Amino acid sequence: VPISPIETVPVKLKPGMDGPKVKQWPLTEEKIKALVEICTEMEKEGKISKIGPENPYNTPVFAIKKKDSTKWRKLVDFRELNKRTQDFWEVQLGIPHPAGLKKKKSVTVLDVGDAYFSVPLDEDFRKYTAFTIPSINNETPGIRYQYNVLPQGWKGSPAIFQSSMTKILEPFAAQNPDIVIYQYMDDLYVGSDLEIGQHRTKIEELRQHLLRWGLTTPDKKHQKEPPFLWMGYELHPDKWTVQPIVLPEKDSWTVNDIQKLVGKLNWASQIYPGIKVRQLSKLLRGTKALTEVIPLTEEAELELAENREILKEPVHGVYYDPSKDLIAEIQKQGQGQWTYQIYQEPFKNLKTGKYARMRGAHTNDVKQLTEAVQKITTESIVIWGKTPKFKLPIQKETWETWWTEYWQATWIPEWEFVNTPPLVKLWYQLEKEPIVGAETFYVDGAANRETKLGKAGYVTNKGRQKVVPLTNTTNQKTELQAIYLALQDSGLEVNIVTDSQYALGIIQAQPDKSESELVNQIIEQLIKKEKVYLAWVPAHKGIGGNEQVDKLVSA
Amino acid sequence: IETVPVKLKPGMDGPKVKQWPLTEEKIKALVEICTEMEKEGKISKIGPENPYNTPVFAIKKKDSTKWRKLVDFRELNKRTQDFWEVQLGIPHPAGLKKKKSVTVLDVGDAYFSVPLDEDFRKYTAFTIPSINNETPGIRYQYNVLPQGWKGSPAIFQSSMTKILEPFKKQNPDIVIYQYMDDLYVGSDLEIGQHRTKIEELRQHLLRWGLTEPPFLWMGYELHPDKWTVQPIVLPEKDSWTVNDIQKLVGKLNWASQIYPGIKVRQLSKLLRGTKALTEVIPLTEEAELELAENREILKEPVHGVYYDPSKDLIAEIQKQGQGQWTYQIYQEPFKNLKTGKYARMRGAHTNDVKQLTEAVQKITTESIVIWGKTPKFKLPIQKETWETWWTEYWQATWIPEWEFVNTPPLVKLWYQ
Ligand SMILES: CCOC(=O)c1cnn2cccc(C#CC3CC3)c12
Repeated sequence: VPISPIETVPVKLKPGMDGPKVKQWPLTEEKIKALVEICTEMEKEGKISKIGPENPYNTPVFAIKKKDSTKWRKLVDFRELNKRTQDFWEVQLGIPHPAGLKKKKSVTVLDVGDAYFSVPLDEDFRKYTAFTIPSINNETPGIRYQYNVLPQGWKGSPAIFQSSMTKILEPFAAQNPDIVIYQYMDDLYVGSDLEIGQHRTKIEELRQHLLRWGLTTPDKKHQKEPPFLWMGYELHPDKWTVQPIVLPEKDSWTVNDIQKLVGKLNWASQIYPGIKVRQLSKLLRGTKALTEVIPLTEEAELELAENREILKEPVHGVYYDPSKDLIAEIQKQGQGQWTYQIYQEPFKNLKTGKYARMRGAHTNDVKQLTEAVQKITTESIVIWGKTPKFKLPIQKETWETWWTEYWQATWIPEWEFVNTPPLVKLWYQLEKEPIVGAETFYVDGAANRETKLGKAGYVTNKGRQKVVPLTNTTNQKTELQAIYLALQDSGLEVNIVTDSQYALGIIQAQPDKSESELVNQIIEQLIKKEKVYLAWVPAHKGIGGNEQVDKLVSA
Repeated sequence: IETVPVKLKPGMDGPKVKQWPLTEEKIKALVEICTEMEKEGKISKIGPENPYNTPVFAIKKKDSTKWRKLVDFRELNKRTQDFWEVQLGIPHPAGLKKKKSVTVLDVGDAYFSVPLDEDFRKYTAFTIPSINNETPGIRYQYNVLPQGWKGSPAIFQSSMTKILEPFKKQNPDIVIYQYMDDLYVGSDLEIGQHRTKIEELRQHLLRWGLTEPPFLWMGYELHPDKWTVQPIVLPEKDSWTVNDIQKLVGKLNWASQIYPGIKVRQLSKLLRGTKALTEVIPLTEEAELELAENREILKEPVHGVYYDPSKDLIAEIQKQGQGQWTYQIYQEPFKNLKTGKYARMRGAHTNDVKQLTEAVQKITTESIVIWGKTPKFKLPIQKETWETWWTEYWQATWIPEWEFVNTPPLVKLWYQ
């Protein structure tokens, strides 16, 4: 029975660079005796070949003891050759998410670990894979060898293997559309939606198809049945979840102890609803000092204690059914926290997740909800190839007022309101025109940049005025303080005239929460008002009210 | 044919741009399109020894119910040599922007008949992604001139002038310009006869093509002699409120950065006190004087403004609400080369991003007709929202560059 030849992939070195010439380290006699035995068997299998002294390249080789078994293991240090090898199209960059796996009746895993060292290497590239087995007592030249197949640990071997395996599996998948095959390292995941009797028959057909290229896979019942242990998940036949993470308790948490926490909670948040990690991730700023056992925050242990009520009972996700709509629900959790669940029928989720607000100076809930929708949208297109329908905690009228008056263009895909508090709302809305019968407050601020001394205040049309002296302030700070005084001292409706482009830029961004306490105070004032018209005029232009309060403030 | 000496710029590697996620409908369409293209020899499968990549997606122009393949060659186009050995950039037809009826043709399919440099094909690599990474991405590289690449019109420029020589000699009043995959054709006659004599130009490519049939079916018809110019205009009122005079003084202060003789001393004099915003202020004839000179100053063009082909064109867009969008094209601040407004957009009365998106396309088309160059956009939209949705509404075969404005500009009201 002749074997079909696996077509070789032409591989070149990086332009200008040469191959490796790193010398060989001295090994003990038992290590050398073990390598000679290994390399003799590999040579009999065609994997490697003895080369003459005309090959001037070398790659260091080692021998490491296998666990339990007394038999040694061979290892080549291709690190230097991988630095001089061309770039490849890495195809294993993204792995499937379990939530996107379609419902299949029977799934089978095939181990093709032998095939990795059975894929030929480019004939013109083997000369750069040369390595040397040092001789006993260094009294004869080392046994020179070069690889004929894809060497374990070479930069291009993972990509060339999958590409070679894909070309082999193409005719079978084409002539078997009821068969879904997924390849990953030395594993073949073959599932189908038919009866088990027709499954193992088509499974056997795949074995003979692979035998044509000399690739044999175990026939006896594999020790890896649902659920699988694949990339941190548990792949049961009907459901999926993360590998159980018993996140531990600790008396004194350090930098590496909380980074072990931070990583492990974000992994569990894809199936466990309502996971929060920010207060724990808040303990990571500055340099990455491994000798710093930072104390804990009280607002990090009570939120930790909340992560346990979710991580106590096992929660599973279902698989994707393309015949039912895809839904995504969002909840506001506070302090820039959003959580989401993607599902198709009530009670059972496909996956969950969280979104953290971007580090910014000013923000509001509507912006944050929008960004989370875009995130869920991009992740859904990856996993399922379609945008889900959204259930959002925001009234249709609220969103309509927001997007029609927002200065930016903004949009969210098809969505419906879900009455699940806390509801995202507009806390204030400025007027488009001046308010008749409302007092007009002309405000201004000014600070001395040298002594940090400043003043802020207002003058109104009813003769009301105020000027407050300030210490440890700036021009920008007094401009905001002026507006705050006007809001603090006016009735329910008020017109405010300012010259501060700085303040307008903040307010026209329409925040509801700020890192600046002065902005937050302004916001609390705006919320209490009925109507607020904020007008801008240019400074130092002799504009009355503004000019007459510019002199009082810069006095 | 069979000869196209083309390489990369010295000191630059090929594009390695990541493919962004695609919906199921677009992946299937790209699979169908590319399967046929592979059979016609337009593209070939490639192995992992090709690391380069350029993103691809599908485009469904409302003119047809079939999908089109769009390759975003922006990164590649920056990295290929400038084709001056052919032409040092054919002088942009200034008669294009002085025409009443300019129509665009998609002559991109004509590029597919000319082969591409065998050593250059590796740089046109692209990936059809799979859903959920369930299968490796289907990878292809172009064998002929790709649609959207800068080198495709530059190489085809020798052949394109030969198919058009009889038509150009038959009508020297008609000026033809080519940008990327588009042919810009202008005429000054009736619309009913316009579409017929454009079909005369259309049938030159069919006779050359044969040497469903793939040729031209649609023509997006523009009228660049009926386009928007937006001068700075001041209100005309019989009674002015304090608020009215504040906004006017602010507008005039802003326009004084563009025009020199703009004075606001006498109008700010009207705001002599601390009055209520809605209080009507009578205009003193000395301030009415000052408003008159400013009005006449705004009638004249901007002083010392010019176009420089070495510098980049910048387009800023403002959202004005209720479908209105204002824009300015410039190179130096306050030296605008063109301003305009867009009142209504095709549908999208509930979709802001669709409106902005096709506003960007219109502004780019206008920029191509006037200067033969696309501008760099400053977009009033969060990056994550734009990047998520602009491909769903795109139509043009080219793609410009853009940045994102995250601070609300104060000058929105002055262009309104
Ligand atoms: C043929 C791939 O198998 C499926 O599409 C599938 C369907 N149901 N199901 C249940 C458990 C495990 C897998 C899996 C897998 C591969 C590792 C990704 C699975």
